[PDB]
Order: sequence, then structure tokens, then C-alpha cells
Amino acid sequence: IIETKMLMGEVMREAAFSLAEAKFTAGDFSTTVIQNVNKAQVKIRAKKDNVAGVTLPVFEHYHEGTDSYELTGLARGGEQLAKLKRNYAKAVELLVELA
Amino acid sequence: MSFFPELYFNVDNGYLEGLVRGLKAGVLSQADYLNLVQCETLEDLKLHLQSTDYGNFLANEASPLTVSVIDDKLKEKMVVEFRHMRNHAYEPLASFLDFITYSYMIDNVILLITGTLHQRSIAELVPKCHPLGSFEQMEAVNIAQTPAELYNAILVDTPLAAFFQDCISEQDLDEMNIEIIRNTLYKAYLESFYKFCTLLGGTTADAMCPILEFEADRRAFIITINSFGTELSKEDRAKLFPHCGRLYPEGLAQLARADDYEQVKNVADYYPEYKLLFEGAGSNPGDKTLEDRFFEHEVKLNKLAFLNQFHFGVFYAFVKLKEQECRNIVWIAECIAQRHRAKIDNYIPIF
Amino acid sequence: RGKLIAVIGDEDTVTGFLLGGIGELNKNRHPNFLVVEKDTTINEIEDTFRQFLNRDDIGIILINQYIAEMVRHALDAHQRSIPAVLEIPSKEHPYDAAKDSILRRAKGMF
Repeated sequence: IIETKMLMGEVMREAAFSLAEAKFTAGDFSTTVIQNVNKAQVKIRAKKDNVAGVTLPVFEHYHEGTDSYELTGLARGGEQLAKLKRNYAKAVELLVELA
Repeated sequence: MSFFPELYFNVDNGYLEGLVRGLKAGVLSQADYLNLVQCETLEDLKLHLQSTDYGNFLANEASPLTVSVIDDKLKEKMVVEFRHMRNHAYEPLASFLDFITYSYMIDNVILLITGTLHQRSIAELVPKCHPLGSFEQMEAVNIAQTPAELYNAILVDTPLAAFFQDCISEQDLDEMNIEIIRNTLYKAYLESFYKFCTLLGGTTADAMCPILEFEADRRAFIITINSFGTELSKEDRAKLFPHCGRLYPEGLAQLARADDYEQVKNVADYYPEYKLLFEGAGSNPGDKTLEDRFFEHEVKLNKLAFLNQFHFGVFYAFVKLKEQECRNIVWIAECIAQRHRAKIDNYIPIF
Repeated sequence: RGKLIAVIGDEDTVTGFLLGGIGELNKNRHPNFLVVEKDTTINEIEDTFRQFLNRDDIGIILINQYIAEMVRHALDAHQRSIPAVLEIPSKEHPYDAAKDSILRRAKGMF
């Protein structure tokens, strides 16, 4: 758990400086994104894990299907946003595993 | 004008010319980036930047080291400085600076609209509103959150009503997402500014119109490029392509048919400067990308405008120059915070 | 299927996880996350944390490390497995194992 948590920390830092570089090409995207909030593309599919005689609930990473939204107007910086999407997606996968 | 410019040009351009030129003398060059790259901490960044136009801007404010307040203070000083400068303007340059004001009023309108759909007070959006789109007119705030009242009050209030009488219509806005709205407004504004500059022919047009032509062409490329991963129809792509570029007489139909990225490269191979720019896009870990090349060409044309002096581009290209100065300052700050020194010099300097 | 991950974070982490797909407006038309800025109070933050805890449709929560420190007693007042609560670092506060409620439950395991 400690090892996977260290991987979590460094992957979060990956996503963090990816965001730092996304602050460059686009600009003030923060409020544009925070206002655009309609539906989720990632969901928790609760499963079970019979580890022993006692059963403990667990979780599964789900791609629901409604794709991540498209902001192509922020001064035309979509590439950085896409790589940031990839970073945070991988991070969230590892985080549901930790949960 | 009429093959004899500068007759009485400088009558109403003296002090503003001197002010912009003096600030241009104080522009950070790579020499200052040679001592702003060896910082390792925001305190030394502040020490080095104390010798710039940014005098003590972090001393006696924000004692713990931060990045967001740096960006905010830079924006505040720079914007208020061009408010001062525009406030020392005269009617032609006032129209110019109004259009430069419009370039931000577009995204400020975009932020302030659809708040009816989420049923939120406009006074909650005023704090995040960028200062260069103030919309200093009555009854914008708290219109009963009805979209119709917003449309009518914005027609009444925002000086972008000249664009809105033939750019927006409330009913159509409801169907199209905001992604289309922002871009159609900016297309209309780009075309209007281009034409207005063309009417004032001279050094101004010949120097800034190629910048706007590059804006239109880079836009036409990027819309297609980043619309590979979407289901937007080509109809909106056509409605979003400016009609004041190198590609307006014909060439727009090709960028509707260049589905793959390599096809867009092939279409851009016909424009040799843009062919060099696309040949400079490596998209590899250690070199620059296509967006970086478009930005580099933009900077190059801004420099070419800066070469001349008897033009209205001294008062716009310099605004974007200050933008990029503030932007690189925030870059160095973000590299200090994240310790990502591998990309400490992965930006576009100025001169 | 039915449960949704929720995020209590500062602006940057919140944008990051909205960008990764996390985010919904329920039938009641409210955000399933909270924004943390400089000017907030621990008490209403604690009440919003209780709003999260009591609401059934969450499962797992994601809170930064200094944000979780800012509410430490109220955060640790809860001991139930189904509302999982997980800590994450931030840009200026890298991960700290010495500061975690669950790793505090694992006493002497060092």
C-alpha cells in the first residue's frame, strides 16, 4: 500500500505539472471548465471480494460512455488539455484501486 | 495618406508614442532570461525581477511564495497601464484600443452568458471577469436570470452590439453549445478588425493585416486538427473559418476534406511559410509542437511590426508582448513550484 | 453503476478531476464536489463534509492532504468502510504517510 501510494504521489505530480503547462497555451480555462458541469464519464461499479470467510466490498473502474467534453476555443490549446486528460485518467484509475 | 503619409500624423500621437517606445526599451530580452533561469526559488526570481518594469511587485505583498498572485498582479498592473494609455488616446487609436478591448469582451460575454441556465447571480461572475471587458452599463446584473432579459440587456449594454446585430440570435444560441458561440463571435470580430484596419491603409494595414491573415489561417488549420476527436459537423467548421485570410478566395473546401492530420499537412504544404511551420512540428518528447510553431510565427510577425514605428501596431503588438512577458514570468514561477527544470527554457522568449 | 466518486479539492485539483471525467449534477442540480479557495471556514467545510457523509450516493471521496489536515478531527470522527475516504497530496504538500487517519488506525505498523 505504501509503494502504490508513492506511485500515486508521483503520478499526481505528473498531472500537476501537466496542468502547469496547460496554464500556458490556453489561459483562464478554470472557470470555463468549472461552469461546464453536466455529466460524468467515470463511475464506480461496486463489486465484491471474498478475501476470506468474510466478504469485503470493492470497486471497478468504469468508462460510462459520455465522452470528455471538448473546449476548442481557449486560444487553440487542445493538445495540452488532451494530455492532461490522459494524466488524470490514469491517476483516477490508480486511485480507485487504492480506494 | 495618398502616397504621402506623415503629413500631420504625429499631431495626436506624441506622448503615447514616447510612452510605448520607452516601455519597449525596458522589455525583457534573453539576457534577463539568463538570470531569471537560475532562480531555483521564487525569492531570487523576485530579486532578479526587481530590476525590471516589475519593481518590487512581490515585496510587501504575499510574503509566502506563491504563483497565482504573481499572475494576478501582473495582469492587474498591465491592464491598468493600458487603461492609462488608452485613456491618453485619440479617436482613431481609441477605436483600435476598443477593438483590442473587444478581444477580451468576447470571452467575458461568454463567461457572463448561460448563467441564466444555471440560475446564478451575475455579481458572482464579476470577480472572475477579466478586467478588460468591464461592460460598465446598468441592469446587466440580476436580470431575473431569464435568458431573454440577458440577450436584450446585452444588446442594450455591451458595445459589441455592432457584432451582435448580425452575429448572435437568442433562439439559435440555445441549440448550439457555447463552444460554437465563442468561436463565431471571435470570427466576426477578427473579420471586422481586419476590414477596419484595411480601410486605414498604410503601414498599419500592411503590418497588422498579415498578422490577422496568419491568425485566420492558423485558426482554419487548428479547428480541423483538434476537431478530429469530435462529432462537430463541417457546417460549423465552415461557419467558423474566417473570410479574411490567404485561403478565403478558395482553399476552405480543402480543409473540409483533409480528414487525417497528414492530409492537413499536405494542404498546408501549398503555403510555404506554413509548410516550414508544419515541418517544424515534431510532437516528440524534447522538441516543439505545431501550436508552438504557430506561436513562434505570431511572435515573428509581431517583431516585424515592431520594426516599424509609424503604425497603430505599436499599440497592439506591444499589448501581446506584455501578455507574453507576464506569461513567461508565470512560466518561470510554475517551474520553480513544480521543480520541473527540464522544461525551464521550453518557452518562446521575446527578442 | 449507481455510486459516484466525489472530490473536495482546491481549484487546480478540482479542474484536474473534472477533466478526468469525475463530475455530475444530480436530480437536485448540485455539484458533487466542493471548491476550496483561500477564504473558507472550517465549520461550514465540516458541515459540507457531513453533507457528503450522510448522502448515500458517494462511496469514495478524494481530499487533498492539507485540505484533509484542515479538517482532521471531524474527518477522523467517522469510522465506516462503505463511505471510503482517501487522501491525496497537492502541488505544495507532497504525500505524507505520518498524516493519515487510516494509517493511524494501523498503529505501531512502522
